[PDB]
Amino acid sequence: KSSCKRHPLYVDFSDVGWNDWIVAPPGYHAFYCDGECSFPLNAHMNATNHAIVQTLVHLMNPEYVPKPCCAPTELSAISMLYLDENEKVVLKNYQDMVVEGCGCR
Amino acid sequence: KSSCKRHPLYVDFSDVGWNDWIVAPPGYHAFYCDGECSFPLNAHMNATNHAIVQTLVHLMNPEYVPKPCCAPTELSAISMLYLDENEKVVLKNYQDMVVEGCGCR
Ligand SMILES: *[C@@H]1O[C@H](CO)[C@@H](O[C@@H]2O[C@H](CO)[C@@H](O[C@@H]3O[C@H](CO[C@H]4O[C@H](CO)[C@@H](O)[C@H](O)[C@@H]4O)[C@@H](O)[C@H](O[C@H]4O[C@H](CO)[C@@H](O)[C@H](O)[C@@H]4O[C@H]4O[C@H](CO)[C@@H](O)[C@H](O)[C@@H]4O)[C@@H]3O)[C@H](O)[C@H]2NC(C)=O)[C@H](O)[C@H]1NC(C)=O
Ligand SMILES: *[C@@H]1O[C@H](CO)[C@@H](O)[C@H](O)[C@H]1NC(C)=O
Repeated sequence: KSSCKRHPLYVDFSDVGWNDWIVAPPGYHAFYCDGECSFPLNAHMNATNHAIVQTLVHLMNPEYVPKPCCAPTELSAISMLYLDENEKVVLKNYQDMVVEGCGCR
Repeated sequence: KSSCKRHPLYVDFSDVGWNDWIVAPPGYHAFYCDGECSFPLNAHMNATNHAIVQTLVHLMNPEYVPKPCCAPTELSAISMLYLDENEKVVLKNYQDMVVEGCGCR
């Protein structure tokens, strides 16, 4: 309904079933992208040139071409204590877990 | 309406109203991503760990959190001859123009 932005989402690992292997943390502030990517896209929309092109194409062909979508543009990692694929409990940074910024792609 | 994948698209510059500033090309093959991040039986959804976390959360709470989006994972550049600030034909390499591949983000 509204323009593309990041929304807050706590994820409990025991709800998703990741607590079989994740010892810490019990969950995390993963956040989620939502909102519209409508013409004209501003600097804050973190758009790609293709998202700007697709924006115009959808205006004239809304039946066949979708608008660009609101997806994470910057993801960060979280440090977690977990069971390895070698049966070892390790403290490693687990990539692409947290939304830092949203954008139109 | 269908499973996340890259689709073809030819963008004609006169149709988008850009024939005035882009001296060449007249258009190009931009492609677009479309489809639901449904994780089908005989397909490989390229997905970040966030998009996997968001999928799990969506399946357990569909009314609260939307599914991750079918966004471009790889984009490529195209070169264009455009009209300068001072009205002169200039060759510039336009980044993030062509969709090379799609995935769930
Ligand atoms: C288009 O894209 C941009 C770029 O991503 C985006 O704007 C970005 O907004 C985000 C927040 O939405 C900004 O993120 C914050 O930035 C600071 C920067 O910190 C510097 O200093 C320290 C110390 O060395 C370092 O951590 C860092 O390396 C920097 O040099 C961070 O301090 C913020 O961290 C907090 O939030 C994180 C998650 O985002 C947590 O992981 C973290 O532990 C921090 O928690 C604090 O705030 C939380 C709320 O976010 C809260 O949960 C806690 O209670 C706590 O108080 C954070 O990373 C980012 O830098 C912006 N970047 C720019 C370039 O402006 C735009 O929003 C986007 N467009 C759209 C449409 O979304
Ligand atoms: C997903 O896409 C990126 C960039 O196109 C690539 O580096 C990576 O190897 C891909 N992952 C899988 C599992 O196909």
